[PDB]
Amino acid sequence: GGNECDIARMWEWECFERL
Amino acid sequence: GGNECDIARMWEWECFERL
Amino acid sequence: HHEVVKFMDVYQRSYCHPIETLVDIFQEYPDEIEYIFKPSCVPLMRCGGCCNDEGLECVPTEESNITMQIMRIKPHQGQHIGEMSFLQHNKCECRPKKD
Amino acid sequence: HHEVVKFMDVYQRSYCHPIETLVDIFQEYPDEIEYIFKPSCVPLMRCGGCCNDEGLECVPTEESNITMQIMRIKPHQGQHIGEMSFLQHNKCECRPKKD
Repeated sequence: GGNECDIARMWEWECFERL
Repeated sequence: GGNECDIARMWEWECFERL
Repeated sequence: HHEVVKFMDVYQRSYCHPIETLVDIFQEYPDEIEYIFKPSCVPLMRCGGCCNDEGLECVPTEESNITMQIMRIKPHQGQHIGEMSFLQHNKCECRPKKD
Repeated sequence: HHEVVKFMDVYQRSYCHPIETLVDIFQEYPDEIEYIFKPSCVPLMRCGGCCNDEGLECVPTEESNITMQIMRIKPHQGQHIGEMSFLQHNKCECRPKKD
């Protein structure tokens, strides 16, 4: 929903789009 | 019930006893 | 902890057979270094464990290919999805060591 | 061949997590060479696969012990069943590489 994309966590779709 | 203990085969109980 | 496992189970489940094993892409494809893969590894059915004797070796007898979806990403550039085929082990068997 | 695998599945199944892996007894117990073990390997739940980034490393965070039945043998002597406990991985996690 914001920017909670942890490097050592399951990178969902949104995190993959903005790696 | 004889001597069919193949080295590369599942060594059953009898084969383990007489290794 | 669970408890002492049954002997017949340790051998039947440890004996050289096809088991789920993850393989590194960089280990199979040594030419693709400029394009980082996501994920960098893929699950393939390979042979693992040990043999009946010390002079044997757990190796495959048959093989096959499997296509997978991989996202190739390059620094300062973009991203893309591609099809990559990897080799797996269908059959396993023990044989005397050579080298 | 089983056709092209789904992307979301390759990552979920490949991501650093506890998977069934066979470990060699001789690799864990280096002080036991005179007694041939049957089987020479044992199935243990360890972490395998790859991390999200290249600068990370798939390592365990928690551990545990598991007892198993092993038949120790010796040349020109006899055989015997003994209890052997091995260490397994309970939890897995990715962290930046050190060395």
